[PDB]
Amino acid sequence: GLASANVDFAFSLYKQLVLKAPDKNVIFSPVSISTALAFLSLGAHNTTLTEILKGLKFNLTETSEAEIHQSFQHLLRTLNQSSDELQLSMGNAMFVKEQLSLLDRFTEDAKRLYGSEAFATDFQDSAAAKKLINDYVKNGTRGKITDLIKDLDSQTMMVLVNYIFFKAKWEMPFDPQDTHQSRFYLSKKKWVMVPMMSLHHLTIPYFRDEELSCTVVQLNYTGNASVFFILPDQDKMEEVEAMLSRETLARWGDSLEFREIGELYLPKFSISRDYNLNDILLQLGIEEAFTSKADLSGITGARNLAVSQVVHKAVLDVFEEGTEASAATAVKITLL
Amino acid sequence: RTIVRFNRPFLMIIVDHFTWSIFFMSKVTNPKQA
Repeated sequence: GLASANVDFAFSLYKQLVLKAPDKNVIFSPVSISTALAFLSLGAHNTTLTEILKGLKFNLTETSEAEIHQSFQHLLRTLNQSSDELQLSMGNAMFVKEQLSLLDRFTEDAKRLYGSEAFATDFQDSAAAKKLINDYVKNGTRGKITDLIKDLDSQTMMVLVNYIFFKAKWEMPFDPQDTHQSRFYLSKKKWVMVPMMSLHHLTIPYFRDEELSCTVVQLNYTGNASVFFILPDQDKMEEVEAMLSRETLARWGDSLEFREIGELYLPKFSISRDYNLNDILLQLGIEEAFTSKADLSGITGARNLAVSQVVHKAVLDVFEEGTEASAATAVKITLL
Repeated sequence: RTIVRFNRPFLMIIVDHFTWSIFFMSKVTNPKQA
């Protein structure tokens, strides 16, 4: 259940991000945003609540709020399990104004289901609250996300935060001696020089998708993670993006077949993007959380809280030894 | 013998093989884009 919704949510977010900025790199963590919004829904009731759950792509005629929260509790436990092969961690936290009293049911559920520890913070000292949240994210992301919070309105009552850290080694690592500056074509006639990594003579999952005019390959990390790489033919990127969905992803995976490949060329690169998700959440039906009709009463016992802003930042580093990727989501909440 | 050359914009989907989570999703339109 949670798996299907989280994938549906991933591709819906992707499509909206591409719409907003058609010419930009994209990098985000769907699981971080889903978990942060599910955390928020722990404190929601009535229309505010049902909008979030449906915006996260859950079918409430087949699931309930308690089952959704248990799904996320189990997901967080599974992701944070020890591994000798891959570094993977996800944390949640809430930064709460010192003079504010919270429902015991919320504080207890947030700990038990989301592993969240509350942090008393003086939001009226913006620069202290700002560094306090940013240090927590910076530390959780091993230094990769440093400025998740750019501005904090002084009347902020609470900020919910999720971060994810991912660091893995390739099953088949690249040799840096084989990394050479080469062209990366931004368009059919414009290029930039980048370090191009290469592997030689390898057998990997492969699928030439003639229906969508793209090539799919799968590169494994050591541990339970892998990466699907999709290469549209020239001028076919938009056509492929339009076909992204759980069914297309399932079709690609079911069509992959091991195949010997003479040469694989992949850039060494690092990219980051920072997002204001207010627009996209609005388009998914998550609206009442942002208005005076906001019902976050399950947090303090009163309908006196409203979301002001949801932000997301993510960083992806791809290199010869493996991949490092990190992201965090923050939900800013003010008095209603 | 075939060649796979990622020298134009491409997509990257990092997934957990088991929990089927998408950990990260990326489009690389310019590896040097500021």
